[PDB]
Amino acid sequence: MQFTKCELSQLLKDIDGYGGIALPELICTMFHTSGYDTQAIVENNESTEYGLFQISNKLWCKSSQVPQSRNICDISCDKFLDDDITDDIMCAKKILDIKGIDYWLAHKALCTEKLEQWLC
Ligand SMILES: [Ca+2]
Repeated sequence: MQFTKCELSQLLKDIDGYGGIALPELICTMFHTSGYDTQAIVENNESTEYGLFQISNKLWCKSSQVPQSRNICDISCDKFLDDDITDDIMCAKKILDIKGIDYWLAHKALCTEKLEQWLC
């Protein structure tokens, strides 16, 4: 599923403030990693990040690439490529509670200040 920035801002209204993340920070990361496409994948040599929230199989979900993964979200990574971002949000909240905003922002400085362009 492909979303617009406004569609997605409405679906994610609830996660705003969760664990200290701001919705526009999220939308910034999403624009750059998926173009708001729930089927996006970003590959690294060892691991892969899936879907809108770019959730890694290194730790967070089960995938044949990384059979040793801790699978902290107790879910197949395939669920992060479907059209239902509900499970993705569940796992992103776990990420926020365990790792925090750094998961998305530590290496995406542009999405940590001057964020007016991400408002609907
Ligand atoms: Ca999903």
